[PDB]
Amino acid sequence: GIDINHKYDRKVRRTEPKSQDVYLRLLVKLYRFLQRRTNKKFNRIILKRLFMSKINRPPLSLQRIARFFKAANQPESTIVVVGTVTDDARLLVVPKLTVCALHVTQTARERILKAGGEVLTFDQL
Amino acid sequence: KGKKHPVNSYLKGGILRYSKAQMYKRRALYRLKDKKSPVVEKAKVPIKKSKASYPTKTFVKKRPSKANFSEHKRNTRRNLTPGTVLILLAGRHQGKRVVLLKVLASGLLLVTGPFALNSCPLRRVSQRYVIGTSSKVDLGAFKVPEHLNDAYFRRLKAKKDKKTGEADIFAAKKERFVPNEQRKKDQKEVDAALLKVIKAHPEGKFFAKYLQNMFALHSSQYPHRMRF
Amino acid sequence: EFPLVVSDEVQKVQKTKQAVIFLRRLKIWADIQKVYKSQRFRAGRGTMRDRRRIARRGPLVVYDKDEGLRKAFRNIPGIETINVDKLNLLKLAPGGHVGRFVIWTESAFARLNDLFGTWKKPSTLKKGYNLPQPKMANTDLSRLLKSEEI
Amino acid sequence: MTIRPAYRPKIVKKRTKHFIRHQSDRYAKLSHKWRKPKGIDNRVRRRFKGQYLMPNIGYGSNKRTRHMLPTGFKKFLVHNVRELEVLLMQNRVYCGEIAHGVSSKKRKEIVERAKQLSVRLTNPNGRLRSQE
Amino acid sequence: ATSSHLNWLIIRNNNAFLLKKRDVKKPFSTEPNNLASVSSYRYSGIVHKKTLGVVPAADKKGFTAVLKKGKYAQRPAKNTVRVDFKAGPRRSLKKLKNLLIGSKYRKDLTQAALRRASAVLRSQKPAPVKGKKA
RNA sequence: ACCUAUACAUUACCGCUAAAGUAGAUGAUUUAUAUUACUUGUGAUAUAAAUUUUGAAACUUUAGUGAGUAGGAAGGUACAA
RNA sequence: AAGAUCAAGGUUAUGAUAUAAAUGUCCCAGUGGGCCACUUUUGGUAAGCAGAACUGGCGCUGUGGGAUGAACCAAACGUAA
RNA sequence: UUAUUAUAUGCACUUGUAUGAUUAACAAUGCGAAAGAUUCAGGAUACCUUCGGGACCCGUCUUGAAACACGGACCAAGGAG
Repeated sequence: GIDINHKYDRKVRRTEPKSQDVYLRLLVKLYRFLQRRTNKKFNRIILKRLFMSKINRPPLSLQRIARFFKAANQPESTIVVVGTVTDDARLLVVPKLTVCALHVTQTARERILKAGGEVLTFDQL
Repeated sequence: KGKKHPVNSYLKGGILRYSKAQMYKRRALYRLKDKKSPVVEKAKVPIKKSKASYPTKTFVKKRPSKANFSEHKRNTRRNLTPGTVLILLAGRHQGKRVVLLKVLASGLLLVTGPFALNSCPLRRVSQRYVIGTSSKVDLGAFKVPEHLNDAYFRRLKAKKDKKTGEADIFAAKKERFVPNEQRKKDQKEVDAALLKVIKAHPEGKFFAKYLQNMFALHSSQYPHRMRF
Repeated sequence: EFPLVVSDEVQKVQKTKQAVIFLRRLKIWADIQKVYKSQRFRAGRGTMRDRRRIARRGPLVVYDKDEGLRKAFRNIPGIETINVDKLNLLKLAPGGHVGRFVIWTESAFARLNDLFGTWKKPSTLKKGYNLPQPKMANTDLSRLLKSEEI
Repeated sequence: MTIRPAYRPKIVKKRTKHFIRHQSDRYAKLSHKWRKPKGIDNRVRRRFKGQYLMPNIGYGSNKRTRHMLPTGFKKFLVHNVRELEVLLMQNRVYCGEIAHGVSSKKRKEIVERAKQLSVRLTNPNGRLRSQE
Repeated sequence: ATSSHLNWLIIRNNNAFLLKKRDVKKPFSTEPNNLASVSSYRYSGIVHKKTLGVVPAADKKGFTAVLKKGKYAQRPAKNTVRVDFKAGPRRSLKKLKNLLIGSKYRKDLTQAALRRASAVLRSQKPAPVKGKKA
C-alpha cells in the first residue's frame, strides 16, 4: 500500500543524443570514456553538451569569441564552443586563437584561419 | 606435537583459542623451508617431455561449472543407541523390527533381525525409516561392523555382463541375487551371538520367540501416544 | 585497387564483347556474374506494373568523355555508365546504401578534382557548394583513447 | 542423439493456455487470436476471479529460457545451404528450420549439409516422401 | 578516410551480410572473415587488418586455408590478397593451433581462429567418421 | 487456539523506473615455472598454459515499484505496395 | 529611504522528509451530467428527494469481508511457492 | 589487586567457514542401448473423464448494466480520425 510511489520517476534528461549522426555519438563515446576515467567537470559537461538539442545549442558568433579575449587571465585560451560557430562581419580585428568546435561555418573558418588561428575538431582538443 | 582449540561450536562465535595462543606466544623463532617444485619439463636428449596446448581450444560446448564439495560434518545421530530394537517402517522388511549394530560413515544404520528369527538380513536402512524403541539388546558381544564397511556389501559386480570386457551380451546377470558365501558366514556368526543375548527376555511381539510375530498397533491403537 | 582507376583507353570501346574482356581482367568477373544469374520473376503483384523484378546493380563505370562507352555498356545486365558531370546519387548509393563498386577512367578520375575541387577549392559546377568539413578529423576513436597523452 | 544447447534452467511456460480472446467459445466470428477487452462492461478487464487471464507481463519467461526449444535449439529459418552455414559455429544455440517453400531436391542437400555441420534440424522428414 | 569506428555504425542494420532471422535481437553475420558468426564489432571486415579466414579444402582434407591478417602496410586497398594472405597448411591440428599463437602478435582473436579451427574439423571429418563403428 | 486477500514478510522470475561500470587488444589480465634484481619477500624479463574479437544506438550489474476508464506517450506485431 | 560600499560573528540559530526539486513548452487531450458515506447543514413531515461545507471512495476497483451487493469494512491487485 | 578481552600467533597444506541469490559431499536407479529403439520424468494442447472452487452478455450511452435498457440469429468479405 505504497504511500507514495506516485511520480516523478521518468526523469528529465537524455542519456544519449537524440541524433542519428554517427560522428556526434563518437564524440560522446570519447568524452564518456574521459568522464569517470579522468575526473574533472570539463569531461562531465561536454558529454552532456553533445546531448543537447539544436535549441539550447544556438549558434555562437565570432565577435563573442573576440570579447572573451578582453577578459583577464584569458590570453592563452583555446575557446571551446559545442556548437555552430557563425561569422560576425562587424568585428574588424579578429584575434589569433585556436577555436575548437563541432561545426564552423565556412565564412567563420576563413576569419579564424586568417587571424592566424586554427579551426579544430573536439577529438584533437 | 600439537596445540589446538576451537570451542566455537557451542558458543557460537567464540574463543578459548585466541587467548591461550597469546599466553604461550613466541616473540622469537620464525624460520621456514617448504619446497614447491613443478615438473613442467622440456627434458630434451632426445627424451623431450613437454605437454603443449592439448585443447581448451574452443569447441564451444557450454558445460556447467562444477559446484564443488560441501563439508563432511559428522552426521549427528538421534539417540538411536546400538542395540535398540527398531521398526523398519518401509521397504520389503515392512513392519519387521530389527536390532542396531552400528553407525557407518555414510550416516545410515546396520540392522539384523536377528536373521534366523524375523527374516531380516545384514541390511542397512535410513535413520529416518526407524522409530527407535526403548527395548535394548546388549551390543557388547559382537564382532562389530568394523569389518562391514561401505565397500564390503558394495556389489561384486553389476558388470553389464560375463565378467571380461565387451562381449555383446544377454539378459540377466544377477542384480540382486545369487547369494555369496562370504556374506552368509558374516551373518551366521553375528546372528548366533544375537540369539544368546536375545533369549533372556520373555516371548510376545519382538526380542526372541518374541521376534517372529509381525507388529500390531491393533485397531483402536495409537501411533501418537505410543511412546515407543 | 580501390579507388579503381583504369586507362582512358577504356572509353573508346565500341563493342560489348570487347568491354566484357576488359572488365573481367580488370577484375569485374565475379560481380558481373552476380548479376545475370539472379534475374527472377517479381513476387508482388509488382510483375503486372512492368516492375518485372530486381536484378543486381553490379558496377558503375564513370567516364569523362563518351567515345563509344555508353552503347557498349548499356547492354550488359546491371552495368550502368555515368558522366563525371552528372554523378547521380541514385546510382552511387542505390537504396541509400553506400558502397557501389565504382570503376573510373583515367581522365574521369582526374576530372573529379575541379568538379568537386577539394575543401580549399570550389566545386565548379556546384556554386556555393562547400563539400563538408568533417566533424572529427581523425574519426579513429581507438588511437585517440590509446593514447599516450590521455 | 543431437547434443542440447547450453545448460538451461527448466523452461517455465507460465500460462501455457492460449489466451483465446473473451467469448471465442461463444462465437466462431470472434477469433481465438487475442484481442484485449477495452469495454466498459468487462468483468475481464476489472480482473474478476474466473474470467480467464489477460496477457499480463508477469507470465513472462526468464530471459535465459527465452527462445529455447526444450531440446535447447532456438529457431533459425534456413532458406538454403549458405544460410545453413551461418549456424556452423552456433550449433549450441540454434537449429536450422527448413522453410516450407523449399523443394525436396534442395532439402536433400540441406539435410545432408546439416549432418556434416552437426547442427540440429527440427524437421527432417521435411517433404519426405515415397515420391519422385 | 577509414575508421574502425565509423564502418560498423554505417552498416549496423543496413548490412546485406547481416541477416536477422526472426526476432532474435541481433544478428547474423555472413561477412567473409567473421570467425564467430556473431555479429559484434570485431567479428568483421574492417576492423582493419586483423582478419583470419578459414576455407576447407576443397577436396577434403589437405587444407584448413588460413588467411594471414596483414597490418598496417597496404591500406587494405583491393587486394593483391592483403587483408588475408593464403597460408595453405596440413597435418595435425594442435601444431597449426600453437603455430597460430605465434603469428598472433595481433592477439585479439584467439578463440575466433580456434572456433573456425574446431568447426572446420567437423566439416572435414565426416567422410572418415560420422559413424560409430568400433 | 484456530481459519484467511492479488494485503503483509522472504525468495525465484517478468517488465518499468532507478543507480554504477563497461569502451589501452601492435594491448590487457590470470596461472605455473626458469632466470635475473632486491630482502625475509616482491617485481622485471623469458618460457609454457589459459581467458579476452562487447548491436559499447547494448550488456553485465544493481534496487524500488506495478489497479486502471477517459486519455497521452513509448515499443512491437500483422497486411498490400 | 532605497541602491549600496566596509568590517565583526563557535554550532546557522523548531522537528521529520525530499519519492530530487524548480522552471518552460504543447496552449495538449479528456472533463464542464456526477454519484455515495463519516461529520457538519439548508429546504422539505420525509424520500433510494432537491441543494452546500470538509474529507475519502465509487466514477476508473477487483480481491478478502458484510450470505448477497458500484460505493460500507479490510485492502489498492506483475507471476508463483 | 584481580578477572575478562584484543594486539605481539608467521609459513606450508587443507574435500575446513564465509565470498554478500554458498545444495552439495556421499549414493542408488532409469538410460543415451548405431539405424532401430526400451525405460523413466513431465504437461488443462485440441478434446474426452473424474473432483472442488470461480465464471451472469458483449458493444454502448449512463452515476451505476447481468438487467424486465438499446443493436446484435449465425458466418465470410468490404468497412470508419
